[PDB]
Amino acid sequence: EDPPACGSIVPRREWRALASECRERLTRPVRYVVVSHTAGSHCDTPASCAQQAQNVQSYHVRNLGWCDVGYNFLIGEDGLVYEGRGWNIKGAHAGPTWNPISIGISFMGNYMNRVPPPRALRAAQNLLACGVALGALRSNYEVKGHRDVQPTLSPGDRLYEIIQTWSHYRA
Amino acid sequence: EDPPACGSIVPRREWRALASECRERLTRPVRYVVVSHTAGSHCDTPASCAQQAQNVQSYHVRNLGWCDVGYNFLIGEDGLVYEGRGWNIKGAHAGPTWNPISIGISFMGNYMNRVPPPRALRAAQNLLACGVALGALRSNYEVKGHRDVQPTLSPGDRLYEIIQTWSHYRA
Amino acid sequence: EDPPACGSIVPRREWRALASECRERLTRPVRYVVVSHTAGSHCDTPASCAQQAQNVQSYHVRNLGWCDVGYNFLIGEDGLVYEGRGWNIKGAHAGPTWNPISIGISFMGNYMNRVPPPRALRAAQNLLACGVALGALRSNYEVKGHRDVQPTLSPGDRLYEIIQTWSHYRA
Amino acid sequence: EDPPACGSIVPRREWRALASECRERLTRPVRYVVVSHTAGSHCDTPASCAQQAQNVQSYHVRNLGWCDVGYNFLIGEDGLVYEGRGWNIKGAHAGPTWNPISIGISFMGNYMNRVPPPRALRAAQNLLACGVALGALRSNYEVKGHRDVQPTLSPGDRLYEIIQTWSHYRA
Ligand SMILES: C[C@@H]1O[C@@H](O)[C@H](O)[C@H](O)[C@H]1O
Ligand SMILES: C[C@@H]1O[C@@H](O)[C@H](O)[C@H](O)[C@H]1O
Repeated sequence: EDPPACGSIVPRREWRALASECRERLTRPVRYVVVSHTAGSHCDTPASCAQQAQNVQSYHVRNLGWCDVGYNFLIGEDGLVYEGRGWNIKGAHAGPTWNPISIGISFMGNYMNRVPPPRALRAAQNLLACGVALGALRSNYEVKGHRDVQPTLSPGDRLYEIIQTWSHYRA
Repeated sequence: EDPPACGSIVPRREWRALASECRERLTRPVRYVVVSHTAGSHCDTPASCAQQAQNVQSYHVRNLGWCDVGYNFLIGEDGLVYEGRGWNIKGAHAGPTWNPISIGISFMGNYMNRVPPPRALRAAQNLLACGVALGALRSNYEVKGHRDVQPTLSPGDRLYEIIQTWSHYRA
Repeated sequence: EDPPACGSIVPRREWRALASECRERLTRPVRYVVVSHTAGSHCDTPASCAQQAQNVQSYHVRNLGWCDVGYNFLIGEDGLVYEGRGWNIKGAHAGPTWNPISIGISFMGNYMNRVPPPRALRAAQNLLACGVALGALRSNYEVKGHRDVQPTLSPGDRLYEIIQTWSHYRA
Repeated sequence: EDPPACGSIVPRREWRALASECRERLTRPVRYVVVSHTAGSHCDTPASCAQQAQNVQSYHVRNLGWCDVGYNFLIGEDGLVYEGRGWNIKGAHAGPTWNPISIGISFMGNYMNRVPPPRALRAAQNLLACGVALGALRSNYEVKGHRDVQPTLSPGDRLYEIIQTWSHYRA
């Protein structure tokens, strides 16, 4: 029961998401953070990004039949963090061997030959710090690239190149 | 990484702020937090809100002749916190009585007949948390409305209405 | 494909290890072997050793917050070999440079001024034969002392004198 | 504040160190300090201590092939602090997770069953004080024992008790 200053996330209700049907739990504290991109359209306004959020979720629920948006958190170029499955629920984002032991945050857009705006990157790092503050992540958490845990170009050449310079990125 | 979980603050360099020339320091740790509103135009996108912060500052500088924008921090309806004088430079937002002992945060726009979006209110409270963590604010910091410390209509009926709701608000 | 049996290794399950969280893997055939000691208290029975193994691991994962006991294997004076991270998962025993290119077997005890029993040396020398037969080690693997790659007394003077004698030892 | 303020540190060239080859930089203000012990022999004269520093260095340099002695600063029982790689160069003293966010100070000697002389203990505190005065160390910095972040007997049972008494110790 000790929260030492977290960070500000846009609530599910706010971006008008569909109700989650997920019930599987992620045992705290989490050791790995897997970064990826949605390979979708980017948005740079709280308005546009709220929409982007649902398109991704509806695509995961309505078409892939998952219980909720696959990622735990979403990052927008508007500089806000959109709440996915959150800290407590296991998500579907990086394969069966990795989904149970990691939090998956995904930047909204296709960063293969484009870079996230400084605020996007800030929001993401800040988010992780809150994680450690809340104890959802261990202090020695490890940030891994999506392409480091499975065959995919995600999170995109330019964004990947960037997260490799992060304090907690492990080979 | 500005020390702990400091809820993504937009740097001076990012909103193209004029160089500050103030040099009166703030006696750490501060006890009060005065809230206000610029009573100017409100903005709802990072793009528009950076352009607005610029307007506010150039006005305090080019026209009023102050060493820099008067507030320590500016909050946008874009749900982002814009760096002003910061946690260490004494502001110019609530008179000679309160400037040297409180931190000043202003919401961009006029909140007499308008209400700030939740993402903005969220950004502010999240800003104060990072305040304590940093040691710039007393864990037992008290929030006052601009009205409470100076004869002014700011922070606008509607917004003042809400800050009284804050657990740290005093009379 | 015709044996090769050399697996006289006590399984993690058998000494009641904690669930490992480690996921990075070594590439067969591993070229180097780094011998170290735990600088702790020794054990000369299958009972006291399973105890000591739980201890070393308890320290690594509970105090150091590591994904699992850092060694790949642990040799006891009871003449047995205790499965640590095994032949496939990169251990954490000699640093960022050697961890990826080697396997770390560690003698449970402090041999600064003691020589391990002949049955422990045998167990170790024997374990290495395994690696070769299974293909986990290059037939021409090189043995290095812990102090040879890191600032430490490990594996102890007496034991170090011994390993310098080994045929696969190398500069 | 007020100057000059710092302590008495024996310059690198005074103990005739070999030219550092390290280029990786630390980011001040540093948050953590890791106390360790060379585990080797002690010295009680500027004469023998200046010699010791070299032994340690040559060992980390030509035996391990490192860019310089692993520690940022070395403490001698002569009552002096020997400059290691200093306040700005990342050292190699406590693993890849701590080297980038800490300053490594090592007491030359072995303190498993030997306490350091008051002189040594003062040199160490003065150093840290001087580190805060210089903006090299964060004011609320935290101290940790080598063994708290890595598998090692260091800094020695005796010293470990001594530092666990410090106002900045936090494990
Ligand atoms: C072609 C493929 O398309 C999507 O799955 C992503 O953008 C991925 O990164 C890219 O490699
Ligand atoms: C007195 C003060 O003047 C300006 O700052 C604005 O009009 C504000 O709303 C008003 O309260």
